[PDB]
Amino acid sequence: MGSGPIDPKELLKGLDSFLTRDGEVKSVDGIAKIFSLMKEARKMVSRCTYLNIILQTRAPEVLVKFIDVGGYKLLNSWLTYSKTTNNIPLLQQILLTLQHLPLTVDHLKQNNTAKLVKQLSKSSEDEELRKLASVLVSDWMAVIRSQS
Repeated sequence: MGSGPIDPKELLKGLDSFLTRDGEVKSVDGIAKIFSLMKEARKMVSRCTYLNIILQTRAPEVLVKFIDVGGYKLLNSWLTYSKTTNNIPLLQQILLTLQHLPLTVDHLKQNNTAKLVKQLSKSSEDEELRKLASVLVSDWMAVIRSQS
C-alpha cells in the first residue's frame, strides 16, 4: 500500500492466478499477460522480474508462445539497448533468457542476433556475457550447420 520504493510484485500478485508457487506461468496465455506487462515495464527491475518468470517456465509451449507473441524480438530490442547503455547484468539476463527459450535456426536467420552477440563472444569487457555468448553461439552454429 502507498508508493515510495518500486514494488513489481503488485503486477504479478494481482495476476497470481496465472502464476505458480514455483514462480512460472501455469497456463500458456498467462505468458502473453507477462509479455503484455513486460513490453511496457517502465523500470529495469520490473522488466527483469518477468525475465525470471521466463526462466522458471518449464513447459515447451510457454517458451515457444513467448516467441510467437513477439517476445524474442522484444529481447532483441533490449539486447542493443542494454549494450549501448553498458547495462552488463541486464544484458546478461536478456542473453540467458534468450538462450533459455528455444531460439530456432529460423529466428537466428530472421533477427540475425548471432552477428550482434558474436562481438561480445569475440573480445568484450564483460567476461560473464562473453563466455555465455560463446555457449549460445556454439549451440546456434550447431543447429545452423545441421540444417544448412
